[PDB]
Amino acid sequence: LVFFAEDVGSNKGAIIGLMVGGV
Amino acid sequence: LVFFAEDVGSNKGAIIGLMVGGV
Amino acid sequence: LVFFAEDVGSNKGAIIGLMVGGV
Amino acid sequence: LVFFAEDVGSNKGAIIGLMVGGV
Amino acid sequence: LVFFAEDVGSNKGAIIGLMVGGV
Amino acid sequence: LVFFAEDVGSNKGAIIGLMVGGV
Amino acid sequence: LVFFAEDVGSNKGAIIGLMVGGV
Amino acid sequence: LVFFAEDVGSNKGAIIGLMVGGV
Amino acid sequence: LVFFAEDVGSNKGAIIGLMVGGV
Amino acid sequence: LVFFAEDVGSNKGAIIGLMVGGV
Amino acid sequence: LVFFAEDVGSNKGAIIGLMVGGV
Amino acid sequence: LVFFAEDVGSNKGAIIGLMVGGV
Amino acid sequence: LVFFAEDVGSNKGAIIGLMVGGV
Amino acid sequence: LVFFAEDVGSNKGAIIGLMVGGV
Amino acid sequence: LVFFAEDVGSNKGAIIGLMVGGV
Amino acid sequence: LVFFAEDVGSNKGAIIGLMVGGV
Amino acid sequence: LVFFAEDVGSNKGAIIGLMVGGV
Amino acid sequence: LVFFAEDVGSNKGAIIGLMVGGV
Amino acid sequence: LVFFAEDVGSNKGAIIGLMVGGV
Amino acid sequence: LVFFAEDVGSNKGAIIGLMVGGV
Amino acid sequence: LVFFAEDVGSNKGAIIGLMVGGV
Amino acid sequence: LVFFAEDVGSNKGAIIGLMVGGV
Amino acid sequence: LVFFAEDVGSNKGAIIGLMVGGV
Amino acid sequence: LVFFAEDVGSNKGAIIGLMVGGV
Amino acid sequence: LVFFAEDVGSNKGAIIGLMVGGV
Amino acid sequence: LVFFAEDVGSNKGAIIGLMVGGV
Amino acid sequence: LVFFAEDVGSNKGAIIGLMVGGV
Amino acid sequence: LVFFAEDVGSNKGAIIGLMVGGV
Amino acid sequence: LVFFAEDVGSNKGAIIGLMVGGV
Amino acid sequence: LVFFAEDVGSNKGAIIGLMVGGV
Amino acid sequence: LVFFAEDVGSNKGAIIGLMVGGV
Amino acid sequence: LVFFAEDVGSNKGAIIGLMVGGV
Amino acid sequence: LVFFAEDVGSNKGAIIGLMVGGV
Amino acid sequence: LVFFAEDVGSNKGAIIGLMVGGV
Amino acid sequence: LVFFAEDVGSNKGAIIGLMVGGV
Amino acid sequence: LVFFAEDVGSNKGAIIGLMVGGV
Amino acid sequence: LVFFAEDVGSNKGAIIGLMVGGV
Amino acid sequence: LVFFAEDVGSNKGAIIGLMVGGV
Amino acid sequence: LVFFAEDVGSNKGAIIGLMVGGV
Repeated sequence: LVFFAEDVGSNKGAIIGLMVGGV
Repeated sequence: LVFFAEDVGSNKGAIIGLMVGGV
Repeated sequence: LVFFAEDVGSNKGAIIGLMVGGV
Repeated sequence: LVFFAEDVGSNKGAIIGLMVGGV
Repeated sequence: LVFFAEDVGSNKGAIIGLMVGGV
Repeated sequence: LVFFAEDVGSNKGAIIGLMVGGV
Repeated sequence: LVFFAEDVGSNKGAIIGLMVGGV
Repeated sequence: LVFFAEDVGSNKGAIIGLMVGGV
Repeated sequence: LVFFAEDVGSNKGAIIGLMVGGV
Repeated sequence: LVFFAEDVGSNKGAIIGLMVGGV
Repeated sequence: LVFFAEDVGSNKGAIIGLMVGGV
Repeated sequence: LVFFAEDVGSNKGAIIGLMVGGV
Repeated sequence: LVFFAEDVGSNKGAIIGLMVGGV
Repeated sequence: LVFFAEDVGSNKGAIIGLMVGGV
Repeated sequence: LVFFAEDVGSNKGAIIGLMVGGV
Repeated sequence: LVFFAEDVGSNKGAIIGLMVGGV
Repeated sequence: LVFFAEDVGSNKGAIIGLMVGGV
Repeated sequence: LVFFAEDVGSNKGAIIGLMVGGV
Repeated sequence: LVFFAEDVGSNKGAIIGLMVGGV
Repeated sequence: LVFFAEDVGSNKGAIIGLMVGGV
Repeated sequence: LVFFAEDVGSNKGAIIGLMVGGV
Repeated sequence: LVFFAEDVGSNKGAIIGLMVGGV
Repeated sequence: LVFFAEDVGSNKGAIIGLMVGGV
Repeated sequence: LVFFAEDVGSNKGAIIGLMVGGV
Repeated sequence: LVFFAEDVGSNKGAIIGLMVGGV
Repeated sequence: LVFFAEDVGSNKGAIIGLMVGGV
Repeated sequence: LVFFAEDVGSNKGAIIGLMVGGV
Repeated sequence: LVFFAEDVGSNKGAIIGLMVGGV
Repeated sequence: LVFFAEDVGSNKGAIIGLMVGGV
Repeated sequence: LVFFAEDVGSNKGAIIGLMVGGV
Repeated sequence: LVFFAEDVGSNKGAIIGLMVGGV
Repeated sequence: LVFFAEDVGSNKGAIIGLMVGGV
Repeated sequence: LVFFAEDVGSNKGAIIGLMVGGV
Repeated sequence: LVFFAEDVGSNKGAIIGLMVGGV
Repeated sequence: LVFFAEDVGSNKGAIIGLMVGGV
Repeated sequence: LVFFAEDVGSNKGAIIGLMVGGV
Repeated sequence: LVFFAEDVGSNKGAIIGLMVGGV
Repeated sequence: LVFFAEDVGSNKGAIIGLMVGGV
Repeated sequence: LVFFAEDVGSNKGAIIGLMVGGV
């Protein structure tokens, strides 16, 4: 019996695929 | 018996595909 | 028996496809 | 028996396709 | 038996195709 | 047996195709 | 047997094609 | 057997083609 | 057998082609 | 057998072609 | 000095409010 | 000084409120 | 000083309220 | 000095509010 | 000096608000 | 001196707000 | 001197806000 | 001197906000 | 002297924000 | 009996796929 | 002299933000 | 009895796939 | 003299932010 | 009885897959 | 003279941020 | 009875897969 | 003279940030 | 003269940041 | 009775898989 | 003259940062 | 009774798998 | 003349930073 | 009674697997 | 003339930084 | 009663597995 | 003339930095 | 003429830096 | 009563498994 | 002429730096 109590696989922060930052 | 209690795979934060930031 | 209780795959935050931010 | 209780794949937040923000 | 109880694929928030914001 | 109980693919929020906001 | 109970593809909110807002 | 019970593709809200709002 | 029960493609709300609102 | 029960393509609300509202 | 030279917010193409196309 | 030179909010194309095309 | 030079909100094309085209 | 040379926010293509296409 | 030479925020293609395509 | 030569924020392709495709 | 030669932030392909595809 | 020769931040492919594909 | 010859930050492939695929 | 009390596999921080930072 | 000859930061493949695949 | 009290496999910090930093 | 001949920081394969695969 | 009190396998710091730093 | 002949920092394979695979 | 009091297998520092640093 | 002939820092295989695999 | 003939610092295999495998 | 008081197997420092440093 | 003929510093096998395997 | 008071098997310093340093 | 014929500093096997295996 | 007071098996210094240093 | 014929400093076996195995 | 007061089996210095130093 | 025929300084077996095995 | 025929300085067995084995 | 006051079996200096130093 | 036929300085057995075995 493995009752999950809170979220599973949720994104509460940030995800970026591809970041490009020239100056 | 694996009752999920809260969200699964929800986005509560942020997702970006492709970020480009020249100055 | 895997009754989902709350949302699954919902977007409660933000999604951006492609962000471009020159100055 | 996998009765979904709340929304699935709903957008409760925001989706943007392509964001462009020069100054 | 996978009875959906609430909405599926509904937009309760916002969708934008293409956002452009010069100043 | 997958009886949908509420709306499917309804827009209860907002959709914009193309937003342009100069100042 | 997939009896739809409520609306499908209805617009209960707002749709805009192209929004332009200079000041 | 997919008996639609309520409206399909009805507009109960608002549709705008092209909105222009200078000040 | 897909008997439509209520309206299909009816406008119960509002449609605008082109809105222009200077001040 | 797709017997339509109520109206199809009827306007029960409002349609405007082109709205112009200066002040 | 932001002199607009050509049209602003003109429709040179097509706008449809609600399109329904059964066969 | 924002002198508009040509038309603003003119319809040079086509606007349709509600199109229904069974065959 | 925002002198409009040409037409504003004129219809030079076509407007249709409700188009129905069975065959 | 940001003189716009051609159109801004013009529709040279197509806009549809809500498209429904059963067969 | 940021003279825009061609169109800004014009729709030369297509925009759809909400597409529904059962068969 | 950042003279834009061609279009900025134009849609030459396609934008869809919400696509629903049951069979 | 950063003269942009071609398009910036144009959509030459496709954007979808929310895609739902049951069978 | 950083003259951009071709497109910057253009979408020549595809962007999807939220994809849901039950069977 | 860092002349960019081809595209920068263009999407020639595919971007998905959030993919959900139950069976 | 292995009841999970808090989140499992949630992102509370940051994820980047591919970071590129020339100067 | 660091002339970039081909693309920089382009997506020629695929990006996914958050993938969820129950069965 | 191995009750997990706090998070398991959560990212509270940072993850980068591939970092490239020329100067 | 460090002329880059082919792509730099391009994604020709695949990027996933967060993958969740229960069965 | 091996009750875990705090996190297990959490990332509170940093993870990099592949770091490349020419000058 | 350190002419790079092929790609630098390109992803020709796969990147995953966070993988979670219960059964 | 081997109650773990603090973290087990957590990364509070740094992990790098493959570091390459030419000059 | 240190001409690089093939790729440098490319990912032709696989990178995972954080893998969690309970059963 | 130290001409590199094949790849340098490429990942042709696999990299994992943090692996956690309870049963 | 072997109660662990602080961390076990935590990384509070640094781990590198493969370091390559030509000059 | 120290011409490298094959790969240098490539990963053709496997790298793991931190492995944790309770049962 | 062998109560461990501080860390066991923690890395507070540095670990390198394979170091290669040509000049 | 010290021509290297095969790989130098390549990982064809396995590298682990920190292995922890309680039972 | 053999209470360990400080760390056991901790790395406060440095570990290298395989060091290779040609010149 | 000291031509190396096969690999130098390659890992064809296994490297572990720090192994901890309580029971 | 053999209370250990300070570290046991800690590495405060350096460990190398295999050192190879041609010139 | 001291041609090395096979590997030099390769690890075909196993290397461990620090092994700790309580029971 | 001192041609080495097989391996030199290879590890075909095992190396341990520091072994600690309490019971 | 054999209370150990300082470290036991600690490495405060250096350990090398296998050293190979051709010239 | 002192042709070495088999291995020189290879470890086919075992090497331990520092062994500590209390009970």
